[PDB]
This record gives sequence, C-alpha cells and structure tokens, in this order.
Amino acid sequence: SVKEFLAKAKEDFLKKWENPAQNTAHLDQFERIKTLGTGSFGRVMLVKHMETGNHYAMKILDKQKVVKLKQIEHTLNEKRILQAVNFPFLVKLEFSFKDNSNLYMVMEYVPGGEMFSHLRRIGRFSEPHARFYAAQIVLTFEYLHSLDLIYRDLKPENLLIDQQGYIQVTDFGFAKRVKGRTWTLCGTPEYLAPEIILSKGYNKAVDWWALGVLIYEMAAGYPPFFADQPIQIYEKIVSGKVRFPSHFSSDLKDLLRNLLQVDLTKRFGNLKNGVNDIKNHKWFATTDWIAIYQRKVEAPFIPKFKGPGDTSNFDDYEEEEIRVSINEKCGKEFSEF
Amino acid sequence: TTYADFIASGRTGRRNAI
Ligand SMILES: O=C(CSc1n[nH]c(-c2ccncc2)n1)c1cccs1
Repeated sequence: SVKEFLAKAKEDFLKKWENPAQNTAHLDQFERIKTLGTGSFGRVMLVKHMETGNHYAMKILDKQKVVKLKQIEHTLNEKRILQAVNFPFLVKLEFSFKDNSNLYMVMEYVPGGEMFSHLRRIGRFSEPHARFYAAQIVLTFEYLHSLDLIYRDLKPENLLIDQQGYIQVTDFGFAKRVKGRTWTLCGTPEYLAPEIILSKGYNKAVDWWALGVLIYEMAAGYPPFFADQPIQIYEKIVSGKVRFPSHFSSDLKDLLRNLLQVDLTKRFGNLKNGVNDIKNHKWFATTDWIAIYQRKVEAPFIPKFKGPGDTSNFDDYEEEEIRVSINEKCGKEFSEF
Repeated sequence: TTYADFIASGRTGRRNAI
C-alpha cells in the first residue's frame, strides 16, 4: 500500500519531470512585501499575487551570481524537481518564471517560520516533539528517494512550520535526481555525512545521516558535531564519535547510533529493509505513519499568525531593489528554466 | 556544558551551504 502510493507518486512525478512546467507567471503579477529569507545568489520574499490576493514566497535568483558560483545545474535541478514533486511535507511550487536578470520560483507561503527559529528560542524539543517532525522527514525522504531524488540540505533552517504545525521542506538547491552514486561536495557542514567529506562517491544514505543530525539537534538543542570552523566540524564527523545528552532515551541513542553510522553496510535507510529499519525502530513505536502523512496527528506547537500577510515568525533581512536588466543575462544557460 | 559551548560558539546562527 505504501509501495502502491509511491508507484502512483512516481508516475505523477515522471510526467511532470519529463515535461516540466515553464513560464507560469510574470513578475508584475506579484506585490513584493518582505524578505523571508536569504541565499548566496538570491532571496525568498513574501509576495502577494494580485489576481487572487493570495500570499506566496517567491525565491529570486540572480542569473549572473548563479553562473559565477557555477550553480547552473543546481538551479536547474531545483526548479525541475520542485515543479514535479507533490508531498504534504514539501513546499508547493505554484509558479516559476524568468526575466532578463532573474530566475523566479513562486512557492506556497509557509507562515510559521523555520524550525531553526523555534528550536533556537525554545532551546530543545521534547522527544515526542522531535519524533513528530522526524516522522514527517522520514516519509519525505522515503518519498524523495523513491523518485531517485537526494535532498542534500536537511537542517532546521530548511524546514518550515505551516499553520497546522507540520513541516514543509524548502531549499531544493542541492536536490539531484540520481540513480546511482554522486560526488558533489555540497550541504551544510554540521549535516555532512562522512562520505561527502571523505570526497568519496555517495548516495541517499547521506540524507539518512542528515536525518540523524537533525533528530540529535532537535532533541539536544545543538548539533552532534559542532566547532567554530567548518574543517573542525569535519574532523568530528569523520571521527564518528558522538556523545549524547544525559536526557536522551535509550531508544533515541540507539536510533541515532544507526543513523549517524559511518559504516554504510550498517546505516539505517541504507540496508535491505530500507526505510523500515527507521519506521519500525523502538523510538518510533508510538508513531502512526499513515496518521502523520494525513496530518491527523496533533501538532506539539501551532505557530502564531496575525493574518494572511504576517511575517512575524520570520527574522528581518535587509532589502535590495530588484533591478531587471534591459538585456537578457545568461539566457542559454537557463533556457530550460 | 555542551549547551554553553554551543551557545558561546560562532555556529548558533543560520548556517550556510558549502
Ligand atoms: O531564501 C532562501 C532560503 S530562506 C527560504 N526558503 N524558502 C522559504 C520559504 C518561506 C516561507 N514559505 C515558503 C518558502 N524561505 C534562499 C535559498 C537559496 C537562494 S534564496
């Protein structure tokens, strides 16, 4: 029944994947309100669709900055994957378009802010609070991996809490459709799997190690490997020595010792039972997977929203006038966008 | 504590991709 759902999901994905949606809006169809977030070659702005009065999060990428950072393929994969994906725990891409200067990805506005914001402020989540989110990530990856997609950027910053209190995974810049092994060094230092650092080839198992880093962070209030500088973080990851806070249940410690597993022949998600080694684990015993998927499970925290256009759950960022050059920039590089 | 070390660290802010 899960493999039945996933087979339907695949058919739906592959059609949108082999025939991507292009130019589904124009910049003048949207009223730019506030910067919700920031990235190296763009920003996510709170936007208002005038025809509908609907609120969206529009990701604006500078084509030249994408080209400069050799992020062409990454930007193309992200739009292609997002326009083809459909899962409850993934931000819905409503529109996508491009102009002379920028690439645009109009997404569903997730008003509750990032898990990062709430996790930092609250300190740590209770094991049931982290389990609830972990479960949503578990199914999300189960979904992405069935479509042969690697996420590669899981962290609290990328997971947005929606009005119902459910996660919505954003930032698809490192998402790649791979049937086999990949070698690109990408992701966030704290979440990198040893294979990525060791510059060896890697697969989906890196998303399971990331899930491990996320569950620890959510439960501890700090990542399992931190140091003031990235190369110092990498030394702790490759070492494969994790201390667990004294409050961690034996189940959590066991789940994490399997997810944060340097040995791929032993790493949960990377074995014969695949995802079921995670799903059935003692720490997830109380989890009803179908109920999580259907959003029928009670959220441990429902965000504060003071209207459809509210941005209070998001931090303030400096704004920059969106200038659209009179000449088409990097046109051929982004022709399929 | 491990928490104090994290709090005092330079990596308690929004982390960037590499
Ligand atoms: O702005 C961001 C990361 S912050 C973010 N991404 N997506 C969202 C968001 C917020 C609310 N609703 C949907 C998406 N916020 C960028 C990442 C890469 C280029 S720009």
